[PDB]
Amino acid sequence: QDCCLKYSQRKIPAKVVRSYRKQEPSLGCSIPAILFLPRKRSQAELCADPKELWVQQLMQHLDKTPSPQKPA
Repeated sequence: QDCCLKYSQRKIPAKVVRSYRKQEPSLGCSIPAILFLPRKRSQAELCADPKELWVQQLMQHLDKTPSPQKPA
């Protein structure tokens, strides 16, 4: 249902993220995005640009201990 419309203007450190998911372009949602899921429930999911180097780097570190992803 919900989806990312904008991207983080701030880098986040891996210490606060538990996992990520991918958002592909769709009818409800027109941009691709990376969704970073927080360790603390006091925090929201964070939308981020897939092309940014820090985003790629974080995903790559998180992938050392991967979580399930959205089918497709």
